[PDB]
Amino acid sequence: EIGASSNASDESMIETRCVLNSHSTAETTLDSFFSRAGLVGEIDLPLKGTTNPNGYANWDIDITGYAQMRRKVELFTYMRFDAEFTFVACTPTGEVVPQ
Amino acid sequence: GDRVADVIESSIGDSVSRALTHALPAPTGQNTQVSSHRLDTGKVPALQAAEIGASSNASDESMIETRCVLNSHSTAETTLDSFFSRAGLVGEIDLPLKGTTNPNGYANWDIDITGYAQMRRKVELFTYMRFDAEFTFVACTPTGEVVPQLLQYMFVPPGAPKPDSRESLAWQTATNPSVFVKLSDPPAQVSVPFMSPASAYQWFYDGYPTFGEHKQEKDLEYGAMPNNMMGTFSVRTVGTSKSKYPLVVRIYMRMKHVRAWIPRPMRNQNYLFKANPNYAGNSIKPTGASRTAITTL
Amino acid sequence: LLQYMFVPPGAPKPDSRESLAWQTATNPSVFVKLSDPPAQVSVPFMSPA
Amino acid sequence: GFPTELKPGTNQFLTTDDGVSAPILPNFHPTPCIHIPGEVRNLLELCQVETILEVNNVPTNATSLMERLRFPVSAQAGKGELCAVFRADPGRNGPWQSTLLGQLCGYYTQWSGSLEVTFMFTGSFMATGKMLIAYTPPGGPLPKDRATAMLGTHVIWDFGLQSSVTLVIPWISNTHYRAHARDGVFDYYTTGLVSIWYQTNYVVPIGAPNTAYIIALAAAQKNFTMKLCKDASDILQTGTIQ
Amino acid sequence: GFPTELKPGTNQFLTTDDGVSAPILPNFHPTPCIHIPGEVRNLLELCQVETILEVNNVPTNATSLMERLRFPVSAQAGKGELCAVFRADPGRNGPWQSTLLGQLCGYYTQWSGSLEVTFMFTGSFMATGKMLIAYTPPGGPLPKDRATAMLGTHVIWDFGLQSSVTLVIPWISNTHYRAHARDGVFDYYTTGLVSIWYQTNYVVPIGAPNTAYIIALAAAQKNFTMKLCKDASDILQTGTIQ
Amino acid sequence: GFPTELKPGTNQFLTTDDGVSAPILPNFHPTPCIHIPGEVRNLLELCQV
Amino acid sequence: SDRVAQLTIGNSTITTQEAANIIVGYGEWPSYCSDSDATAVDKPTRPDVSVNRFYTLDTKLWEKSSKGWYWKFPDVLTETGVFGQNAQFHYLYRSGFCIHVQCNASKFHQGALLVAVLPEYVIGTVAGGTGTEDTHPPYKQTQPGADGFELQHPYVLDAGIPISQLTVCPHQWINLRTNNCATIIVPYINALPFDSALNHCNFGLLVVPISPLDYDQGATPVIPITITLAPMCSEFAGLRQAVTQ
Amino acid sequence: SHENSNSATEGSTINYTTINYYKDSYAATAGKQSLKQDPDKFANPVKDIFTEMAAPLK
Amino acid sequence: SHENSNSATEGSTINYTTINYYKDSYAATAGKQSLKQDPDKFANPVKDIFTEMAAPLK
Ligand SMILES: Cc1nc(-c2ccc(OCCCCCN3CCN(c4ccnc(N)c4)C3=O)cc2)no1
Ligand SMILES: Cc1nc(-c2ccc(OCCCCCN3CCN(c4ccnc(N)c4)C3=O)cc2)no1
Repeated sequence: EIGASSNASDESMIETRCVLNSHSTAETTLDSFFSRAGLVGEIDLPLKGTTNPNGYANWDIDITGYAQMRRKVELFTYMRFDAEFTFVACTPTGEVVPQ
Repeated sequence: GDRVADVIESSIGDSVSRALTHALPAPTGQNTQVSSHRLDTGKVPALQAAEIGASSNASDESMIETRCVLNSHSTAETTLDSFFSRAGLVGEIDLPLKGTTNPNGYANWDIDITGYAQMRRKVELFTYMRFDAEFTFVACTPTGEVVPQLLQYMFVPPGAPKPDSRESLAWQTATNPSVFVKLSDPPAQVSVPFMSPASAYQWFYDGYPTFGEHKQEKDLEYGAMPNNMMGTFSVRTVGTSKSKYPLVVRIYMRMKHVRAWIPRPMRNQNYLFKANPNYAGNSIKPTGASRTAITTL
Repeated sequence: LLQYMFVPPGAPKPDSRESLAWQTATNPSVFVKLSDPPAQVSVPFMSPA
Repeated sequence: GFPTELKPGTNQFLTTDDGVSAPILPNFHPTPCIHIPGEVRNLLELCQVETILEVNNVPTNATSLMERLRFPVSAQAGKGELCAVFRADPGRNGPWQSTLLGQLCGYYTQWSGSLEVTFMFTGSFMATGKMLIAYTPPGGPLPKDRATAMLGTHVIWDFGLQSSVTLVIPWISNTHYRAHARDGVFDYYTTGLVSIWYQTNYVVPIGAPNTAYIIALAAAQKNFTMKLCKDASDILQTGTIQ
Repeated sequence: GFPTELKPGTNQFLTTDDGVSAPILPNFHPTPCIHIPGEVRNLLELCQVETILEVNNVPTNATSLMERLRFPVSAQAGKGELCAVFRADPGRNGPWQSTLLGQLCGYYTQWSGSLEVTFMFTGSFMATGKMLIAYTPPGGPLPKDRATAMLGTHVIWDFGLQSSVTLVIPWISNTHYRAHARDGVFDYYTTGLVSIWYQTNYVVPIGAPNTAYIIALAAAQKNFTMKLCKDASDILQTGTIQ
Repeated sequence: GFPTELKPGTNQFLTTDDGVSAPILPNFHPTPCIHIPGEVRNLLELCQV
Repeated sequence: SDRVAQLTIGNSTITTQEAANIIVGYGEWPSYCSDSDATAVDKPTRPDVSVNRFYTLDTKLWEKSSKGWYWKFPDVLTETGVFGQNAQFHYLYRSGFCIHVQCNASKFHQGALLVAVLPEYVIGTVAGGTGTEDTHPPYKQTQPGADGFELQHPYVLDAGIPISQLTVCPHQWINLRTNNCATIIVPYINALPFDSALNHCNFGLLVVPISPLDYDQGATPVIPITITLAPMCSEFAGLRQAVTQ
Repeated sequence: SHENSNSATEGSTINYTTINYYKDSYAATAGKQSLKQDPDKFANPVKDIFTEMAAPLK
Repeated sequence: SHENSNSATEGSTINYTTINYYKDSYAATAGKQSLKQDPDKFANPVKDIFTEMAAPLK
């Protein structure tokens, strides 16, 4: 009812042995949990369509459009971070063109 | 209180490995020393007893007359890094235009080195192995031609969603790693740690993974330890539409920072299956060659 | 794309393009393209003598 | 110039490459940082926090979803009979998906350490009873009776002022680490079973209700660890978030 | 930036290039290592281990393949007659392919050092005999009689309690190293011949068998070395391992 | 990464370029050298003959 | 001194007159697990007498047309003694073994065996003979019991590997002119400090005659082969109900 | 390095080691963090703590 | 180098020399191993050793 977690341990409930644990806790940090690139946006510049046919496009900077990366950050409320964007251009077939 | 005596003198609780032997250096072969003739009784190195199961100890000095020879021949190229750290083929992934294997522009490959026997027969000399690695990817059409195409790779660990299509949501790769790369670029190449829960990759597991009444319809899980299935390797042509070009992807493994255990014999019959030491029974070829007469070459 | 493979003495010479001697597990090899520069490697003194 | 020689692994974008990249805004000094309460430096600070466990995950309809939170205990004859069971596998589909522990083991393959499961009794003050909680390690089948689950790790709890008890699920494994489990050959990494039983009965006087409810609370201990980060199975997106 | 100048040997993948490559899993600490018995740091620890030699490699059919392991010795007149022969070439096709030495010289071209061949007698305790083992170095033809093989390195052994003897094949070569041999001009690197003979006879009393069997055991000494690693001829694969 | 800037004289094979090249056989120790009579270190030893 | 030997562990005892020296598999002795290597927290149990003693399995026969045998350890003892009745209760297991083999004969008989210890000796079927037909070995060939199982193709040990190279393992011979027994001691060989005793089977003993038995009429034809063995440094952990398999 | 303290972590009580070439420290690497914890901020934030053995309510 | 001890050989009783740039030591080079042997682990593992000259069985 107090709203605090338990404090019982293996030693005080059963009979244990000595165990010298060397298992690191370094991969549960935030840099080692967040510093992994993911998709945040897409921008189309087609020839003839309806979205952006005139060879330009404006994208409103907003990470909240793909849920693998949104659900990681929405575990927390306030975040203070630098960043490193990366841009991958390609036709729909994956082909690479001199443009 | 340990007041009895059989508890004081007890050998229980011994975390020490009594080792009879102890390693020594040997950067060069042994230098043959000088000898002369001997005509004595008792002393008799030639006569051994092999029932004990130990090798001989007779040498050139104690059987014939030798000279002094200062051997400088190194033993550095017989080590394991100098024997294993040499790349070899471990896999192939096809992404053709229209076929039956993988026509929809994606492919999943189950990470398993045991599919080509030059590299399998080197590791199957040992049983337990602990090694980092260095994969390398070579992409090409069937003609060897090089084409301007973009590609994506994604390491799918265990317990993660395997992609079922080219336009799937598993390709966002927020937490999984990935490698974008083109074919006009050189080969891709990355490093790998020791990823097992255990302390070694055992190429031979004598047992079943699960408990139960082992019926005949569940004998296909003999020789399967999940502490070696290190996951899946996915690949696709980036886009929303199909590609203009067929492709083939070849995967090379290079082992480094190696440690090995348990020498054991070497395969002499052709391999047939994976995770399975089976051999053809009606076609048991000998270990080697043959001749016509023991009294003649 | 091209492949090279040093075949020392006593090793299986390949007899075809789709052969198994090209896995090059223990032999060295050099993948290289023509759009790239020349390939180039170093060699020791390899004789018994 | 200085001779170079481009090796493989060239003109590649590995997402997890901790390297240097160029800036866009030079001499940019950002806003200072005030003290905000609740700074968390590592995720293990959260995996050591109790969150409700859905042992009663039978219902599906949207009106009775709150019934998942608690399971009942009523009055019985006194033969030593079964009430509930569940596995000790956090990363596996089951009760453990309601937790913040079972959702942070989706972003990590392997795990270790000891676990803890705390129960709490929302019955009346004038009620009494005793229960036999057990942990049946791997290999062994599900116990059929109360005199078989007893042979494993077990705890006995009297209803009283202290309205809770802690079962502790120690680390019993051939391996140091455990990748997650499922039906197949990956049941080599199954944790076990929990199996709750009646020791005496649920006794209550005149005037009080005949049925009560128990709430559970799953968490970890201080030797829990995780590694080999990945992406989860639950991708909460159908098409385009617009 | 800093001037560079790309030399040849650029954008090439040499398999045997000990260089640096990028990782995928940062801050990944693997599982610790317990003590496992049987750590082998170098292959010469194995080449110094005796393994059975197939001198009797005449049979082919799958029922009589175990007959390769041992050759007989029976009772004869006493003229000093021939029993068996074989070469001292490990890497060459022959008896030496059964060994772990002759299979580890397939992954290495050149070799050196002295060799050792141990024999063992599986006959009856009440039997007697003597034998003349010989080593005929290169150049010389196969001996026709026992009074010609004698002129080389030879050993004489009496059957008795100690049921074994060691022949030693020393290092006699113009070269420090020897690449493997075969029919052609590469018989410049032939080792020689072994040629076993009768010195007195095979004597045995009433009641015991008239024929016995000898087992052989090939290995190396401490001055063996190998270099210039390669790939073997035996590729144990027809099509696709499925 | 570290900024570079490829100057001319790039992707060229000059035959007389005393530079470094990659090896194929690591930890290869060749055969030792005995004394052979007639070692000649320079050609002027011959032009004086 | 090297011929006569005695082996006293537990309530039991072994003698022998025409023997050879003792072998220690892979050059070291058994041991209990360290607090650093270990991972489980529960306190084991270590009986030290009721389990660490000589058990005798079954007595085979060696004709002239015999081919070989194998036994899987520690499967042989899962229904035998306070050892087996602990290994069913618990889930985790650790042990070593001493292994003693008997075969006697007079001074007119002749033959030779090979007594080897191979870790992780997977069994492989013949693939239907043609090679294409995928099969798998049944349960009574991978855990055959204490009654052992006989080989069909001993030149390849039923796994595509020769017997010519089995001496690189801990091996001994029984040449009936010289000796009459083989004593082998083995530590715990596995990548994991503890592992089950029912599913996993850590190594397999093999007994293959190379030179065949032979004699003359009027002599005793029955030449048995008996297998004796003893656990050592046995630990157990993870208590619960008994599991046959 | 004679660079600027533009990074976001300027003001934290942990130490990093990084690799950089440009003068702006938000272009540096992530690096290694200092390994610390504080579970009593989320698990036992009570005013008057209690002992493991002795029962809380008294 | 202020890197991590992530390599597989962390815990071996031999010494290496390597070349690395990334913070993760499993990306380093193979390098040179320490040259050692122990053939008596596989060739003469007996309990009571014997002398070369003197015969084993006595
Ligand atoms: C040359 C050139 N420069 C660049 C270049 C382009 C863009 C840059 O800003 C990247 C800033 C990332 C902003 C990330 N956040 C913070 C909060 N937040 C949201 C969004 C929507 N809803 C909520 N509730 C929160 C969000 O999305 C920098 C550089 N590329 O080209
Ligand atoms: C970006 C990206 N990352 C990667 C990337 C891809 C894969 C990786 O894992 C490489 C691990 C190599 C595993 C090698 N073993 C060990 C045991 N074993 C088997 C197999 C079958 N049977 C048996 N009996 C044993 C086997 O095969 C790492 C990285 N590439 O793209």
